[PDB]
Amino acid sequence: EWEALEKKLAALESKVQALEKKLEALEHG
Amino acid sequence: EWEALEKKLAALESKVQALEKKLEALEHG
Amino acid sequence: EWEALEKKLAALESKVQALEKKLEALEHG
Ligand SMILES: [Cl-]
Ligand SMILES: [Cl-]
Ligand SMILES: [Cl-]
Ligand SMILES: [Zn+2]
Ligand SMILES: [Zn+2]
Ligand SMILES: [Zn+2]
Ligand SMILES: [Zn+2]
Repeated sequence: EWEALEKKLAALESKVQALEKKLEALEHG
Repeated sequence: EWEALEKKLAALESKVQALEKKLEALEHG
Repeated sequence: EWEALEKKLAALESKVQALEKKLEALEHG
């Protein structure tokens, strides 16, 4: 259970970073 | 508290999926 | 470890509010 919760948080952290990257590209590119 | 944390992570998941789909729309005009 | 997860979760909540707002702006030019 603990490992699943860490994995999910880690995955969410990567998804925000991907989304901010893409937003910046759309705004400025 | 564990259960509150899991709900919060599920909320966050629902919100980044929504935002991903929004960004996609923006990418296509 | 638990405390750290909670702080990371709060951080992420702030980040997705920020990105939600930014995306609302970009949607409207
Ligand atoms: Cl566990
Ligand atoms: Cl595309
Ligand atoms: Cl702890
Ligand atoms: Zn596509
Ligand atoms: Zn496409
Ligand atoms: Zn709106
Ligand atoms: Zn509008």
